[PDB]
Amino acid sequence: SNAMLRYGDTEICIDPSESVLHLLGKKYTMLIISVLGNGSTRQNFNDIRSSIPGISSTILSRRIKDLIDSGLVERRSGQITTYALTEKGMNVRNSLMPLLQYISVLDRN
Amino acid sequence: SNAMLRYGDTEICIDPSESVLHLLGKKYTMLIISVLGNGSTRQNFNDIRSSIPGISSTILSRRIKDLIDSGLVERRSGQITTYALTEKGMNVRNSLMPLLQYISVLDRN
Repeated sequence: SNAMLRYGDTEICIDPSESVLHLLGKKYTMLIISVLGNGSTRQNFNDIRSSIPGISSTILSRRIKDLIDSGLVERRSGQITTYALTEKGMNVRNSLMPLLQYISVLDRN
Repeated sequence: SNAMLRYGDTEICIDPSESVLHLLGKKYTMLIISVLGNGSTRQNFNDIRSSIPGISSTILSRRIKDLIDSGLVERRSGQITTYALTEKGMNVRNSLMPLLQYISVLDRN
């Protein structure tokens, strides 16, 4: 059974028990997606962790795995190991930024 | 300390330890905001709960309180008790819908 959400002339169908929304909601996931689209270069694990105040290596690693499994992030193992958003991950980030922008406005009051 | 997220020519500042992002990420919160903007009439508690597969009364009540406290939802106590988004809650919903739309696309593969 699904939640049906009005969006203009359309309804969006989400299954709360099976949706990538679950992953997206877990602490840090939206921030990981957001930072992976910062700067000009693939980032290593330390770059990512340093960019998110307070995230543990364990949580970062667990979220990265779930993100790779969900097809939103990929790891490149070269002479260094780096991470980047896939086309799908970049699409998510694109829809995320206006939400985060407004959140920042709310956080100011 | 803050996460700084690139958004076009701007950077969005989010404090991961103090942001309404925390609430927004908790299970069901985005779905509660979304359903509160469905239909044509203020909804009662049962209307809301019935619209989100599997949410418990306890979780729904706890999220509604946090949403009221954060200024995104208000309760009207009249001959019946109903809930609606505030101007701020509707702004959140507005930024949320494209994200949820794309999530639904991802859920299909």
